[PDB]
Amino acid sequence: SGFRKMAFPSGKVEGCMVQVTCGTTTLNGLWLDDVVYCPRHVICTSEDMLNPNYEDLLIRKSNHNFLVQAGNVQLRVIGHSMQNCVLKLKVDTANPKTPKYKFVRIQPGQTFSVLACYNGSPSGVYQCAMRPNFTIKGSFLNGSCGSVGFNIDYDCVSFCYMHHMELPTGVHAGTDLEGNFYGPFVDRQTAQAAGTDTTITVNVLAWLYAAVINGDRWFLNRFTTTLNDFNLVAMKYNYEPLTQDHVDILGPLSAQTGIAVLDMCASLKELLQNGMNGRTILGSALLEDEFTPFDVVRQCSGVTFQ
Amino acid sequence: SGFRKMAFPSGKVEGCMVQVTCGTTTLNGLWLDDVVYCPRHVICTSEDMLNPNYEDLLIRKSNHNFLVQAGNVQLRVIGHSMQNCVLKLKVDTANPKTPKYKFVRIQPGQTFSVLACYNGSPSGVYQCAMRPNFTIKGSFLNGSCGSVGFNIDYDCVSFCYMHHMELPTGVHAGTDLEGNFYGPFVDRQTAQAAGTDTTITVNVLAWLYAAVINGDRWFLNRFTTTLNDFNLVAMKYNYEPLTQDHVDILGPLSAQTGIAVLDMCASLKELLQNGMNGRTILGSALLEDEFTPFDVVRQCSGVTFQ
Repeated sequence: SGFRKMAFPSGKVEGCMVQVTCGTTTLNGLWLDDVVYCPRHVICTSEDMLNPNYEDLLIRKSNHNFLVQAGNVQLRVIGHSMQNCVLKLKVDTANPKTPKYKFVRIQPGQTFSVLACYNGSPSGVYQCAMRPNFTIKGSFLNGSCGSVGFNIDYDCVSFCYMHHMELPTGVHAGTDLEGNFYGPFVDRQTAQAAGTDTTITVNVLAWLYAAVINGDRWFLNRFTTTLNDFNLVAMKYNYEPLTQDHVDILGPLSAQTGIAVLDMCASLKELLQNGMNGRTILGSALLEDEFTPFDVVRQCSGVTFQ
Repeated sequence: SGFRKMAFPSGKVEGCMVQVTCGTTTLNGLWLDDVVYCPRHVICTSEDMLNPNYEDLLIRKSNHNFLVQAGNVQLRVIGHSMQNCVLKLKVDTANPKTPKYKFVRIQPGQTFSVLACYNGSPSGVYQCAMRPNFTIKGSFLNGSCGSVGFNIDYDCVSFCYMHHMELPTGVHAGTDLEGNFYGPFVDRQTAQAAGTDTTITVNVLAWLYAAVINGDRWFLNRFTTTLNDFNLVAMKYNYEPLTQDHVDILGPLSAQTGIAVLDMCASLKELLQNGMNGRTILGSALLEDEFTPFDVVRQCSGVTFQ
């Protein structure tokens, strides 16, 4: 029993992190077989970041201007290429720790693990969600750019995120591994607005089912409701609307607990309109939205990986 | 900026996890150089667990009754020994992934990372604290016994915990790596009471400093107080008393923020006697006690490891 915000084991990712230096700035890169991926603003100083012309800056640099280091071993850059916001540095050695991997673009509301790194060396791992406004609420200090987010299918590592920027509001923004930003952001030190953030309703419902599985049942109410009527209430409290696709996804949890999805929505509706009144659920005084329905099934059934 | 409950990178531990089978029961073991460590109740069936005589049971077993497997490779047991609640299985091969390691016994209120495993295979990693009543509030399913807790000094892995039992109340109990239980517990399926749990006051104070560092300052109050007067209030709300040793430990955080330790205690005292009144701190509606002062300095300064 019990429920924790669990991250994926990081071993397959640790062996791929390198340090990349181009001038004064140093950040992290990802070393898969014979290519190193890192944010393109590694070629910028602090002055350039205010208004950078990346094509013009890249032309000023050469292969020998990039120093790639893994622990105490140096890598020689044999070629360089810019793919939209990522730099691809081709080196002479294939990484002998390269895992079975995949590049994927995730959707908002999905979760993943972040390996926070400094100077190419890992500091810690934590689990987070992609917000509906395409930001992440992370923990990044100076020099952590290039840290990656990932999921693990049993033997395959799916890389989904590379960290680039801290916005002036203190939230974080980045790209997929093809270098396309999540959200409307650009890699420039200018004021940038993120949209209104909303709570991920299908994730809250999955977490309520996890609460039931673990014995927290006081919130199971006396009512039911319709999907159209639930969404009306949810729109008032900045919750995202529920679709039939979300109901289908919650099917397995409904069958395990004996509680229909629309019945659980009735309990949630009452939670929103009246609060939790000084009581808790799974140790929390707030409603939690960074577990997906798949996260709950994984943790409650103990799936393992390579 | 930002603050997350961060676990240590797990790579050095993943390479040490094995599966141990003795009859029907299968659980996890820890493979360091030529020894495998696992809970001794691996030799028990469900019937034996109600009233086991471990010495008598162990004599019935032989070296060939233990099957040790790492992935798809089998290990041959060359000898067996019981050290108090752990079994030490000597095998014929030294683990070539053995890291620099140490065995340590931690004190209540200290934190560590848990690598949750099933059938010798890792499922996830999370950070937790040892409660003052020597339990842990974890996430363990059937077959997770033998999972270990650890900290990482830069190049050294300090193993501090092995999971053994889920108590009938749903909290978890285990031993250090010499097989001595934390707390008053025994490895028998009988009702066992854990003491009153208390909140770890020095950890709450460290987390308030982290809140200030990240810009949450609304709780900084108008008062000060004395250590004797603070402890009187803290004893009423089931907080552990503060000592001068705890004040000395908080020194660096006080110097970074300009806020004396006793002044922060005055803010905490007011938080306890009046609540947080529907507001949050670092995203939480409850006071958090699973970050140590060292955890806060590590995360706010970005120390890295091997």
